[PDB]
Amino acid sequence: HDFYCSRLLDLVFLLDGSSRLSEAEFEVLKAFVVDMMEQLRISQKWVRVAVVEYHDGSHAYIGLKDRKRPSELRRIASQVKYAGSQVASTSEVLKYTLFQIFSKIDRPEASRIALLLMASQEPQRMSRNFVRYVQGLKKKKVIVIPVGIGPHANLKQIRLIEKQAPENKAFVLSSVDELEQQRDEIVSYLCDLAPEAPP
Amino acid sequence: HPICEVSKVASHLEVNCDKRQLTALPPDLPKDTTILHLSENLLYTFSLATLMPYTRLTQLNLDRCELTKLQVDGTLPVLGTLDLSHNQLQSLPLLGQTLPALTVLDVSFNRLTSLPLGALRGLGELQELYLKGNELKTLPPGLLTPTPKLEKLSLANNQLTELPAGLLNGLENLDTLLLQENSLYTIPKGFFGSHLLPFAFLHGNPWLCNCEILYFRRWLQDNAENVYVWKQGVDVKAVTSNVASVQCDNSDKFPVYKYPGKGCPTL
Repeated sequence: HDFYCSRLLDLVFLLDGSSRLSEAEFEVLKAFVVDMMEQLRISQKWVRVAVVEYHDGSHAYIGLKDRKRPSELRRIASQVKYAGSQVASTSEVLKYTLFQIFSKIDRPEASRIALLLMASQEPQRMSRNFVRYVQGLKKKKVIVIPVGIGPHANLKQIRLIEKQAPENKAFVLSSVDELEQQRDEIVSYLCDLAPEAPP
Repeated sequence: HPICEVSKVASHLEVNCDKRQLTALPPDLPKDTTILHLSENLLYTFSLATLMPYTRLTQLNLDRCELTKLQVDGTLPVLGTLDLSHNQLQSLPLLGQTLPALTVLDVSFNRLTSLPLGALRGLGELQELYLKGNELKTLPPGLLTPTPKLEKLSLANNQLTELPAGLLNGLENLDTLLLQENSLYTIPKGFFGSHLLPFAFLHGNPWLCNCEILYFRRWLQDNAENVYVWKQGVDVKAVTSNVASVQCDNSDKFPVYKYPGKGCPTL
């Protein structure tokens, strides 16, 4: 509820759906999202959004073009079923986002951000093309804000990100319990990234 | 304006005439109108020519309108996006001449039984073509030739039994091929060629595991990472990596990539 802005934004949520987060802890991540959403004019007109929980392949719950009232979204976002799988390919969800989310460029004047909630580390066999994706994304003016969480956050990937571009600022949290803490600060940095929006 | 909504979204002038029972295009709409939504109405038919007055028209939606016929006259200088999904069109109209700037074409979920030769002639700028959910059984030869900039193709959910061997020729920017849920059994020799294709869905097919599925076998082997499964769950959609989904018709859900090819020719 603190500070809260509204802008031309295409915000993508990528939630780690690995076991490195208890079901109980998944909820605290989901909460984090629902808040992030509230602090933003939800509509395919100002701020579009998408929620994807990953591990083996992506699980799209919301899409930028999905037309549903804000109330409706926030709900769905919160009803995202816990996965708890053992693996969560970060390389995969980014390969996915690069080609299945930001393939074409509809709203060219808006900013794009791929909030990447990492809580684990993907099996190295899957990172072969990681960088490609981050590059191909940046090439599409997509900004990636990795948000490490807990002792198993893949820092090298959060670091490789930070340095692919300036806006790729990272954020680390000892746990899910620390999101409600950083929430505001984060959604801030976002505000300062995208162009103002008229009511 | 009286019937539809208006609203300057950034530098786009969006107009909504969606879900309000309309039977045909309203009158005097904004002269800057870049985007037009006509979804969920009742038209059964339409005629792109009546849109010429809208010289700024960058995007059009005629989905869920019962369209069974689409007149294609005059010309729409800048239309890049055309949604005709969820309609009852018996036959794919020839957009080429009239929609020179089209980059996205969606006729998924219609009644299409076939695509006339040169069906795509004139649509060079085309990048996304979706024909999922139809009744196509086979394809025209140079179907995709008119479009070498294509990035995604969806032919999933149709009754296709075989693809044109050189269907992907010229496409060096294709990044997604969707063919799951069809009647295919084999893959033409060198059908994939040598591009990368990060996303290909081939599950849901009676793959005939005989000596002629071998090109397709190796191919899969070198592309395990590129084969995904599509699952919809009325609230979630999932693209999951699994080369194993491409299974042998009768062979007890036997992974086609593991098919021994025992007794098959040497070369």
